[PDB]
Amino acid sequence: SVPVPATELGSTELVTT
Amino acid sequence: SVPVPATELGSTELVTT
Amino acid sequence: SVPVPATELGSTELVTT
Amino acid sequence: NTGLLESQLSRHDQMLSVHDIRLADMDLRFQVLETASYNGVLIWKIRDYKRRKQEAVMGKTLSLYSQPFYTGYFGYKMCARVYLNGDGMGKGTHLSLFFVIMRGEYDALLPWPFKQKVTLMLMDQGSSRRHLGDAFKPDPNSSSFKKPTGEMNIASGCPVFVAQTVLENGTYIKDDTIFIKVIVDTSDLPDP
Amino acid sequence: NTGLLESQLSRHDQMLSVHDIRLADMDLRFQVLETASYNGVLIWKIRDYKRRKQEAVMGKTLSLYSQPFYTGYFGYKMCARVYLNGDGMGKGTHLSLFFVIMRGEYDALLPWPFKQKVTLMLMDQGSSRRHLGDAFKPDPNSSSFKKPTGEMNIASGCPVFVAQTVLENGTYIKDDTIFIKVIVDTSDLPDP
Amino acid sequence: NTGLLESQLSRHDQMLSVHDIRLADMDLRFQVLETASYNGVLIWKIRDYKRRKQEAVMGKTLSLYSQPFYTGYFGYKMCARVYLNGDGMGKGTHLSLFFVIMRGEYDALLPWPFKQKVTLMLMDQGSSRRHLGDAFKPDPNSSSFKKPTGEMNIASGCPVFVAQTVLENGTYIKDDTIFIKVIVDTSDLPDP
Repeated sequence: SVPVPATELGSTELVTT
Repeated sequence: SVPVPATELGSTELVTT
Repeated sequence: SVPVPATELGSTELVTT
Repeated sequence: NTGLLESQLSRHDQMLSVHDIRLADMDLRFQVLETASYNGVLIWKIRDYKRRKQEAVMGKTLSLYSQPFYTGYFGYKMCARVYLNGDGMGKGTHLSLFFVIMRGEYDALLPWPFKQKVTLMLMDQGSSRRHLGDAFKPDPNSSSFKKPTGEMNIASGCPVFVAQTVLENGTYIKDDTIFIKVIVDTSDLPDP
Repeated sequence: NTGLLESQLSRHDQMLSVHDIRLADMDLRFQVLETASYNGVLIWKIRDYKRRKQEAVMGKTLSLYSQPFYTGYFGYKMCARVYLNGDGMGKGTHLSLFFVIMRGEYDALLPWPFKQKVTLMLMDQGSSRRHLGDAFKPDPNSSSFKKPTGEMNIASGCPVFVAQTVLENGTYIKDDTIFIKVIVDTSDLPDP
Repeated sequence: NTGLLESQLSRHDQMLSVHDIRLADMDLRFQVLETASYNGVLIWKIRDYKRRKQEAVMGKTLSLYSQPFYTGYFGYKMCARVYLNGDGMGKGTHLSLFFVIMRGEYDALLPWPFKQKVTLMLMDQGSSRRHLGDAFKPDPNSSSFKKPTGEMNIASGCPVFVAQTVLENGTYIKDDTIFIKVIVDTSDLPDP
């Protein structure tokens, strides 16, 4: 029940369609 | 209460505005 | 509780963002 | 070197053409978007009844379909189809009105076949507001409520919704415009 | 033949101009669309309070109106009008805030005159959140709640919503921005 | 004078370029807009699982984030972030799934830190519909639920949501596509 911080590794991309 | 299939006659047109 | 008419002075401008 | 100038001009012209189509396509997109409903209810406004009805008779445009509407943000995608001059047993004598299941982005998550109760109706712009309407529960065996494969399934509804006479002689038409309303029950849906 | 080249160039330039207007007009459209509300509640964010207020005094822009908001997907279309430097009995001393009925695509189906209760209010960005507000029930005889004929009816509200002093000296303004909130009662509506 | 012709051509070309970017940017905007949700629930559809997963391993695209969704018309702005090949303790072995608070236009009016309960989950497209999910209540001390300063806060979630094996060998993937669902509790909110 406790959120675990994510590594802002990068290489992100918006994907919805 | 029973849907009656429609004849896909064609000559259709989107109309909303 | 009674609306008071406003003076349509003009010089209006849509502002939202 | 006018060839080069001309080539460039030619290229630009093609681009401007594409741009114009792109733009128009967006006006359309805006329109649909500006009229989307996600509570399973649709209010479809048809303007120019007279001209349109005539295009029906003539056969330039036998039917018209509404912008899409939804049962929820990520639910079934649907729309309405109307025939101003009638279809099937009602062609030339009635206004036919049908319901349509469209292929939705989330069909894979939705239940099938479609079993939500649909209520078709033509609004009375008259002071008495005696709207005409009809409800029905999808026939689980009709390929009209099957999980979509094409953009839209085979429409189902009432070929004889209203006699053209009744219509045109009633207070449903006003200012050369009519209003069709569809109501899809969403309660049935547990918690989609 | 530069005439021909030039003619073509000339034509293209005109097109590009149109395109730029078309584009800008859409940015606007997107904005409105991106901020539409259909539950009868509006939260209007006004940025640049200082500069804008000054434009009021000077008279470059006496008032500002919000993007439109609705009571429902196919219900009444409304918006807010504000005067940073005041209007009527409150000009130069107050911030005036009014409600506005706009011509909606479905007015023909909606009840008239407009009788929904409206609640005008300025939010307090302060930690205590003591928002300023006022409610009223439309005066059935005011041409402000009449079935629209023009794009928007005559606005109604409070010329003396808040003293400019109170405002600017309170915690309503923060980061040169204020928030106006309007609340239209939709319960009254049977099942529109 | 071809210089002049050429100059004009040059100018037009630059314009057409801008126009193309403008246009594309709108397609994107339409997409986001066309998939917005305001009830605090998000259904995110990820297509091309295989190709995308590979881009993860390779490191061309370590993660993907959903379009934004909201708790209400003027509430918190949020989105989801997923790692097809895993992040943190789950890199290379799991699919990591996180929640993200974004900077919303109305943050100034919303309560902070964010304390709404979030439920992360991967849908099972299988006939049994045994969806995988997990809920948690924001840790009031995490800079992830702090009032945003940048476009989006540091994401929080489960680096080890599901083993990549379990995933790929279950009926969650179908037609090279998966569906992620997020559920933010909005009841908590008094009457925002």
